[PDB]
Amino acid sequence: SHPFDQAVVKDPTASYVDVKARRTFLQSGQLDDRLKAALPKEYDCTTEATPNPQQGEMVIPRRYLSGNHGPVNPDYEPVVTLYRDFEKISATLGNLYVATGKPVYATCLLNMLDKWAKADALLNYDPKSQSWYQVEWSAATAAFALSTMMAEPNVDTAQRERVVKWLNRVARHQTSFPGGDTSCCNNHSYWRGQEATIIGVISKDDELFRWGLGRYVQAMGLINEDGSFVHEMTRHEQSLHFQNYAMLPLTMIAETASRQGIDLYAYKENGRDIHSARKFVFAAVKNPDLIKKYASEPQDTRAFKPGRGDLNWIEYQRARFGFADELGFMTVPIFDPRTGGSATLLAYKPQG
Ligand SMILES: O=C(O)C1=C[C@H](O)[C@H](O)[C@H](O[C@H]2[C@H](O)[C@H](O)[C@H](O[C@H]3[C@H](O)[C@H](O)[C@H](O[C@H]4[C@H](O)[C@H](O)[C@H](O)O[C@@H]4C(=O)O)O[C@@H]3C(=O)O)O[C@@H]2C(=O)O)O1
Repeated sequence: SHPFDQAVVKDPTASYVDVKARRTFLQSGQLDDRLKAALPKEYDCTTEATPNPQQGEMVIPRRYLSGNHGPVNPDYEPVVTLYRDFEKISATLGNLYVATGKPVYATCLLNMLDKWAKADALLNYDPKSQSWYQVEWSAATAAFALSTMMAEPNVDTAQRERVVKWLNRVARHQTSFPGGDTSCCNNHSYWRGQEATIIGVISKDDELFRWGLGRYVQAMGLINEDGSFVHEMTRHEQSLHFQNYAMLPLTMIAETASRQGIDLYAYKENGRDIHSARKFVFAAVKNPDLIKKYASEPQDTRAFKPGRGDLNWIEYQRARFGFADELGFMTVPIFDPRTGGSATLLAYKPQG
């Protein structure tokens, strides 16, 4: 199938960032204003009311009024709010655990997840509905936060175990569906890939892990000569948006895999790799004529402004590669639950 089909999970506690080293850095290192701005605010999470899971069938309206672009369905947002709160709190607690090392944040995360697990949340839905997508985002969000505390001894370990098993079932069920002519292969495929990768790690499920790495391999084969993703260039006014969107899960799969000794960044297909796609995002934002080759609509550029969660992937890549912030977007801190919370907090290092 692919070059990583014998890969195994070596360390289920390794997470998607070196938690101990990063914490040490946050507590002893010379922080700039940006990093200080990114420190999460402590609070007493033991008294906080967290979202309750939906009873029974997960029903979520379609996102787009019609098609896969244009105006948004007015019924969508009020419904996915519950999920976005679940995501926000999760990622916030994970980041607080990393920054402070206090077990209380871990216990808070586990109590919320345990409640969702006991309800069999994220399991009952129509695979052809919007719900199937919502699961890929919410399950990865939770897993990323949980992955940072897999080594913590001061928690209810039995509860930690039920939650991991639940996540494993969620991801196995969610990724068992192939998708359509697009969702088999487009950014959704990559999002399922990040889900399978991180949950495969924390649950020591080699097969889920391999399936997730396979999604990254699939993506590299769908990059045009210019660095554009084939399926993202069919989205009309959201083409540029979706080109960027695709980078989010691809980057987390690569970051997660590097903690298990795999270097997905180095992987390429016919001389094309993730760096080509980065270069194209940067170029096309400076010069949107580039997109005209694929779409004639004026591009929606809501994702391209300082502080947008959509830019979180830049935090991880620039930490690792050292390239230049050519668009001048890395000013304020970035926070995105679906890619592990604040990549500023977790990856960004000030530069001499
Ligand atoms: O990050 C911010 O700073 C931020 C500020 C704004 O106030 C607002 O909160 C904004 O919200 C984001 C939200 O955080 C998610 O990122 C949301 O994500 C979208 C994503 O942009 C795509 O539109 C995605 O598209 C799907 C679609 O849902 C269907 O599944 C379709 O069939 O396939 C596509 C696809 O190919 O992926 O849906 C996501 C979603 O609905 O969660 O976007 C909002 C936002 O409005 O930008 O962030």
